[PDB]
Amino acid sequence: MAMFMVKNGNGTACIMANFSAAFSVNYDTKSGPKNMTFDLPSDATVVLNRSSCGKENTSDPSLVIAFGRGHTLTLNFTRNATRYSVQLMSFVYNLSDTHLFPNASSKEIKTVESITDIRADIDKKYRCVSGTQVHMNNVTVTLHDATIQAYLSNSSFSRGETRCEQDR
Amino acid sequence: QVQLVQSGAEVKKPGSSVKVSCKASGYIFTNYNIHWVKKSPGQGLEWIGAIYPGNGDAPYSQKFQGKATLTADTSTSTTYMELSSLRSEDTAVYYCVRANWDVAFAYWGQGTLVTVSSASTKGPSVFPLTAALGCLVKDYFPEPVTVSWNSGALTSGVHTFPAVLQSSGLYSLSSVVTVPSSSLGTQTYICNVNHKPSNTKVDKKVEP
Amino acid sequence: DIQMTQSPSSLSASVGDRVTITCKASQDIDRYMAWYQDKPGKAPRLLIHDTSTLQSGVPSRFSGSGSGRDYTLTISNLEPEDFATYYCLQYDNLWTFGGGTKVEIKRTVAAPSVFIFPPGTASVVCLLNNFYPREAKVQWKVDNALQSGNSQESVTEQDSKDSTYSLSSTLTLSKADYEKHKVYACEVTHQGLSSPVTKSF
Repeated sequence: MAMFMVKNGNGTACIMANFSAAFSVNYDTKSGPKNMTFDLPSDATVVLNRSSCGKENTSDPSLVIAFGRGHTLTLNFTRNATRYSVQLMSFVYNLSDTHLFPNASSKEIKTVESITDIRADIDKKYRCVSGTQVHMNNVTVTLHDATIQAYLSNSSFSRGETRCEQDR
Repeated sequence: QVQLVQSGAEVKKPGSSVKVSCKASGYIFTNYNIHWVKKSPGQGLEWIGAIYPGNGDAPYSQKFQGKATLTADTSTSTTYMELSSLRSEDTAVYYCVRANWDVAFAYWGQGTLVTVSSASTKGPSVFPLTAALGCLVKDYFPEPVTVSWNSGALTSGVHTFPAVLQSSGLYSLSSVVTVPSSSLGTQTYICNVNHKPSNTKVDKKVEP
Repeated sequence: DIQMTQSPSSLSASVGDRVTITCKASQDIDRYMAWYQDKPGKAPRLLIHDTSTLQSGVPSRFSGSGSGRDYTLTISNLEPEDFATYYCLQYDNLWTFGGGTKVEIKRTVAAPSVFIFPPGTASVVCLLNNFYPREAKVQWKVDNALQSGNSQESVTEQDSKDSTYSLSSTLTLSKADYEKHKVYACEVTHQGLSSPVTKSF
């Protein structure tokens, strides 16, 4: 149904998302500061044990995507009676991955976080074709051709949509 | 296993406030809103408002804002609907509904009856009535009363009338049945009236 | 708030007829239109959502249509179990129910079987059993005097199978003004009766 899905106990999707993510990472190298661009690979998968549909009093919905050599992109959701959003986007990247980060002077696992402008009405999906930008420390994450929805009661996207301001 | 269990019936004096509850289970409480809907013979179905438990964000209808107050408690998965300045027009069955906004996934509670009246809980007096046989259930408050025939054996031809409000603020009804004229001597008839509000249980055998 | 103007408020139609209920929203509701069937003592039942999506468990005779501000519910071949109050519900911006449409089932004429029951104070009852149509006149008379303002009437819902009604009329009189009288009559006027039927004592 979607590229990334988080399923509830009864096998029904609670979060569904499509997008192609473009990253830009300024990292510290032995010969200076370097910029690195890459996409979220076509083989990135949903981490089932870290993804959540929410737990009473304990947690809120999350989509955790694992990619490459020890990296994760997380989308944490929040809501009120009528609206919902990705309240926090987390990017965890292993600087010891020599494919994305060659000559890196640090082999540290970096974690960056930011509030996103990804928001939609409840029972509508967020839609952004031109791409939504998330600026974190040294990181820019652009989600292209995005369709994201949380608080789903079915394994299907609602017909209603809340378009991003960038599209118009 | 979605379940919404509403509090029991209430009898409220005019001008008083009432607070009805709705306990949820079988689903993630913070994944949906809880809506409240009034069902009355006078105004049919009316959306009152909804509350997002977890934040407490509550949109109200134009008619019920101020009049109704919705609260939520995530520790016990329970929602509350408080109503102020009670008047006769507030007598109705109030439903709690688990939904976000799409009614395709709405689950309805069993309802809670609120009777607004200054009368006191009084038990009914059971008087007796092809032949037609029955029994009159007079001067009782509040609704409802349950009437069965032959401990539930006699169901065909039974007509239990909707109660009517008398000038005294008390209710009165009749439950009748049409049985063949031959079966009068042989089969005897028992009407079983149960007024749970006053814990009254009266069994009445009907004969001439 | 969005306001829903539902039409008609009432209608009567026979088994096999095509019932059409309309609803008009005060603004474009983008097809977030649903239809509910309301029955006594029961929670409202969803028939259709999304203007025309039939809900699982609902017969194909129920159908929906509409767009913009104007919506219609159609019951193609009316059944006896379809007597109920139907309501539209918009869920585009908050929730708003329509006014309701009471659907009564038309059927052949059936005369009432009239039975009278003899009576602190006095209460004499009169039963009109299984009749159609609903319209009936009950008049109490004690020694040929019209009893104005001392009686209450009560009617059951339509039969699920027959589509008939039954009516009780209860005459409440003070046991002082009851004692002095001896003739207590219940006069029934109905289409199924060539002339008024009196059952007395």
